[PDB]
Amino acid sequence: MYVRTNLTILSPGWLASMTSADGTHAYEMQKSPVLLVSWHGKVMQLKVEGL
Amino acid sequence: MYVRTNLTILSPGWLASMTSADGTHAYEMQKSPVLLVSWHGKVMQLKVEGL
Amino acid sequence: IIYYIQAVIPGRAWLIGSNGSTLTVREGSKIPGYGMVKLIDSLQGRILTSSGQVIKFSQ
Amino acid sequence: MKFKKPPINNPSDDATIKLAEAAVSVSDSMLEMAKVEKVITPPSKDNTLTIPNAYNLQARASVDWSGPIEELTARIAKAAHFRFRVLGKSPSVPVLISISTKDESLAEILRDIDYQAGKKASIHVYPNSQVVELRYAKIY
Amino acid sequence: KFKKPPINNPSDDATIKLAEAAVSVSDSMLEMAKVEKVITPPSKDNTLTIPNAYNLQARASVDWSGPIEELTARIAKAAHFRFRVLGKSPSVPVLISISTKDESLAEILRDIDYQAGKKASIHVYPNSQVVELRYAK
Amino acid sequence: GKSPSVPVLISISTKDESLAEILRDIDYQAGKKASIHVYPNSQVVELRYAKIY
Amino acid sequence: CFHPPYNNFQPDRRAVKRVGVDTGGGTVGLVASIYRDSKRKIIRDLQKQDIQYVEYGDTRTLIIPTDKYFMFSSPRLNEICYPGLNNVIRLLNFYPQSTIYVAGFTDNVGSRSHKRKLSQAQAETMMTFLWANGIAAKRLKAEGYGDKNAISDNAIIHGSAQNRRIEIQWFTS
Amino acid sequence: LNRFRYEGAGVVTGNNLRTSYLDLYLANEGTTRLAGNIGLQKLEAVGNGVTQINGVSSRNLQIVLKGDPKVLISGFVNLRQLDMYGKGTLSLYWIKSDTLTIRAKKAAKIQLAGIVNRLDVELWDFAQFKGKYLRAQRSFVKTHDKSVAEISAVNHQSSLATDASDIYYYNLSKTRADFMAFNGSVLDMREWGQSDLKDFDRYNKQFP
Amino acid sequence: KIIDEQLNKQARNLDAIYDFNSLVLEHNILPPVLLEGRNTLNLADAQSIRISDRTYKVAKQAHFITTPPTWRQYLW
Amino acid sequence: VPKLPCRVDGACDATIIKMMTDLNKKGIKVASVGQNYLISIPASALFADQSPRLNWASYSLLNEIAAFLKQFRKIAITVTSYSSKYVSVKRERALTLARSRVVSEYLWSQGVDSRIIFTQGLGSDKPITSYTLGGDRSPNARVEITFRRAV
Amino acid sequence: VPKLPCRVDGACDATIIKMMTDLNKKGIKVASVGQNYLISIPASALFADQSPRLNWASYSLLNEIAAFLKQFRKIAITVTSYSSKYVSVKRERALTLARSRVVSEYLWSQGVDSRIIFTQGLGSDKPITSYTLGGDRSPNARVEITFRRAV
Repeated sequence: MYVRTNLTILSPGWLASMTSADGTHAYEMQKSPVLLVSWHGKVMQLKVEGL
Repeated sequence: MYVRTNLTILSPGWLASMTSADGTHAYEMQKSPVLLVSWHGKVMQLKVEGL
Repeated sequence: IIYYIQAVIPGRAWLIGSNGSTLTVREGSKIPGYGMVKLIDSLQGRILTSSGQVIKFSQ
Repeated sequence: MKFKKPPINNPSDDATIKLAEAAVSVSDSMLEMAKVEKVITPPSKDNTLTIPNAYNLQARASVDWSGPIEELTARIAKAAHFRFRVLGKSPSVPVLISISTKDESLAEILRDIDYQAGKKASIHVYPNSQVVELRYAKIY
Repeated sequence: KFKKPPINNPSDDATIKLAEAAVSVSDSMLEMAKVEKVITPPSKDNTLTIPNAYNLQARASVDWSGPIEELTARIAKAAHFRFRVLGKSPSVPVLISISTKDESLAEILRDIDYQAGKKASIHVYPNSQVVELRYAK
Repeated sequence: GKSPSVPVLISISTKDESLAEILRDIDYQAGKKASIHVYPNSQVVELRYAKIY
Repeated sequence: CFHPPYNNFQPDRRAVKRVGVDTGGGTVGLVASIYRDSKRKIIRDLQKQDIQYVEYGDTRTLIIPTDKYFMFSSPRLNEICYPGLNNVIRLLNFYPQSTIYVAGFTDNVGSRSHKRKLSQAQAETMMTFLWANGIAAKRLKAEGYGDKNAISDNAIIHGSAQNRRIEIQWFTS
Repeated sequence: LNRFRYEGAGVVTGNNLRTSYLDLYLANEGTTRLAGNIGLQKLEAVGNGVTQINGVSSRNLQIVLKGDPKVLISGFVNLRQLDMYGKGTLSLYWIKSDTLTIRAKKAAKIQLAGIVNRLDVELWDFAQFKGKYLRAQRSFVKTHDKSVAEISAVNHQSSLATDASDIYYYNLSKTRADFMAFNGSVLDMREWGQSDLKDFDRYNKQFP
Repeated sequence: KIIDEQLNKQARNLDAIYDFNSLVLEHNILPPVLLEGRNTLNLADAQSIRISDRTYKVAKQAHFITTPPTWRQYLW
Repeated sequence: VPKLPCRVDGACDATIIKMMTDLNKKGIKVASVGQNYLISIPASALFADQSPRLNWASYSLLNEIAAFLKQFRKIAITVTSYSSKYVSVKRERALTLARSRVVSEYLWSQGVDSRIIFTQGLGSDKPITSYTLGGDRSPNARVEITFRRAV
Repeated sequence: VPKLPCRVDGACDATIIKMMTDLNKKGIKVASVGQNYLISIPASALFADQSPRLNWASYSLLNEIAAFLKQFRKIAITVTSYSSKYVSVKRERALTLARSRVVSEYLWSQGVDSRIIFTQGLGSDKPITSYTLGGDRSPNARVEITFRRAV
């Protein structure tokens, strides 16, 4: 899985990542239907399908 | 048979035994449908089914 | 040894040492092991002396 | 003629029962480890000397945050009307902390932040210049 | 006329036991981190203080990530201060990474020293307006 | 001492005795596995396992 | 007429208002008042609440559940069960010469110093509350113990709920 | 010098007088300077007189006052009970006792400082109790209408205010309990700029 | 369904009590997992027993971790 | 479609409009510009005169304002307390601090899912009315709730 | 599953409530707190004056209290006997010892399911009231049975 966002992904273990000069984060990791991020000090779930 | 409790087993014998730091007991014996425990000075028989 | 503070008026104070000895100290006073007290505080329980230490209360 | 007993509540769940029965032993184990560690290593000083308290820092707060620390310390600097400053670089492994308390001092909140940071980042305040400044660990 | 209790009150006894356990383990973990944490005294803090000269209060938008020698000479030329070096450049150059839009150049130089850490340090003389880059042995 | 892994099992069936003779009786029943002592000057009842093997 | 905040620490006057709204017969209000202020109906109303009252010989004891009557993990007195507290005051007005022992108890989990502090603080809270209702300060003695003597085992959930408590003992002479 | 009762505009100055006990009963402007070391147990001022005593050290003392005096005593006294019913002022330097009872009725300006293991305070009306610098193990304070009291509680503090009553504590008691009925007030009045001020914990976090 | 609802109902005390993130060492490395055992006895056969007072076993070695875990991959 | 909620739960903007107009008719100042929302209450409808004691009926208005505040998505709220001049500076500073503490604690007891509650009180340093005839009845003594709606 | 016993045999909470209410109106004190239960009986309802002998009417009450005590599940029982000062100290102690021994023997030999029963008596050494006007009619002359309900 390859994902562009600007939050801080926590749970399923990300294999590698990088950042822009402006706070945009890029992650690559295993396949999972579910992500778990932090938004503003509140933890949030993320549903992903279409594999 | 792999049995964990906090009792004291009497009848069928066992091959190996270990105990936690809190008094939990773990045992290792042969196949048997029944168990004997002196629980609080009083003898009790425990039924084990589905062997 | 150490000392402890008991009660503070503006100007004078009551002190108890480690061995239970008692003292009542003026604005200017001499304490062996600590020397001369330059100023005291009444709002705060702190004593400024020539040896540079600050006395407090018990915890 | 009726008979009762004092503690009567709404009904429970057995899984919550089992969770609590794990949690008590977990709490005892953690207490055991912390007590033994404190006994074997005696501390010397504390972060009170690093972080004193001045006026306008005695506003009160209650919080629940579980993220990276930077938004949190920026918000507390905006509360304090202080100059906020960073030092070093945040590493690619982020620093996450969780504080859920009730009605504390800003200074004690900051000291809790430093203690939960530990050996990843440190905090300093120059109160006369009215600056809160953090510094990441300049190692690796 | 009406007062309500808090919503998520631990009414159930299992919830009571659980929340109490959470409080206990939180204070225990904070205690252990406190007794193991290493602090620094604010008198022996080997850090660069603010040089508080007059000219060091301009606003600059600076992005750089590389060697430090050209950066410190360029900010010295921007400050109209003389600049020199005491020591030898090693084979692997000292590398830094600073990107900001508006700070003081003085605390920027403080950040230069902080990212430098061991092998490099900086002094500033305000009387004879000079900046000195001191290498380590 | 050390409680051994093999449990020491005692069966008792007796009515209307005294504490001291109950203690002496079960110490005899234990025999070679344990021992009991009483310090009434200090009100301490102390037992000990057998240091064997 | 009344205030829910403990009637503003005034002498509480329920029976005169009751006989006033009863006359709004007078003997009907009188028999209602002597039924209401009677000790038996007071004890039965305490039994309708969650408070345990015990009389045995001459020692009289009261047991109050801390989890119901308190905000959690706090020395704050919860304000909900003020009818129970008014019943407590109206009952304990009857014996104005007996000294009061009050004590607190907690469960078996955590720091022992923490348990001792919590129990002593709750004891001082209840002691202060009683002191604020026309009782001389020499008549009281407060103590907060930890888990020194349970009435039920703390390894089972309902007994662990039972264990923490507020104990009020008083004598006769 | 056993019992000294005086009236009628006197000035008495004495120092270095040694005694076990004597009883003073002063009236009508007795300007007294006593720079000695005297133990005593009873003292009475009838009213409208000013008396400053430098040095009193006794194991015991009991004092009541009736009129409008202006008195001050230096030294150490293990006092027990004090009642004020007029328009009186009072100030002591040191007190080292255990049980203290204070009753105040009309107008009292009392300035005490020392160590007392147990303090009871009753204030009725226009009472001005400045009991700062007075560390107490146990403090129990009851204030009726328009009474101001300044306490310095250390370990156990109990406070009740009826209405228009100001109670200002000055230290972080390890147990605090406060109540206000109609218009009371329990307040800190601390400094907030000290370098070593500490906050509350989970055991004394009482919200007024 | 009910137990997933209850585990979502009690949320913050769970990750409060299971702080993995304080357990991490200096170089972002999960500490390894150890197991204990008190008072072991095993009989092999006739005339053959083996006792021991205390035993300890390493389960899984330490390694790097890009994130602290949570309880959700253990309880959900 | 039922697998995703169509709105944030417990939200109906008509009800929000109705309760805002109801509070303005009750006499509670409500104002907003863009995302910054502020609501203002005089202290006379909450406390006793110069006192940190709470009336029993004021808990009902506290319940109503908590029911309003449950609606929006929030992060940080700031409550400030303001009073008149009574005796000193310390007296009203402590009074405002205590009042802010009490309203913050009961608000946190209620279920408003804000991450941050900031409380501060200033006494009588920034009044908003030169006409200073009244005591605690005068509208300079007040409490202010400020926050910003986010997304 | 269905062959397992659904309840403990010879038990019903309604029977427990009814018999304890009958005892309470009968005059023997019943006391319940937590898991530890106390039952106290005055001495003159059991013996004659200062005498370790059982009246024949007492066996019905003894049978009743034994059938009550058999209903619960126990591990340890404790019985205490207390009296008033007559001649000596050790004389009263011996009287209490004999009385507690007799009642312990009879309760054991009846079909009660105890495991361990301790008996001791002291007499006047731990009184409960200051009203010492009665002799063996005095309410402090008593026997207490204490136990803990085990799970």
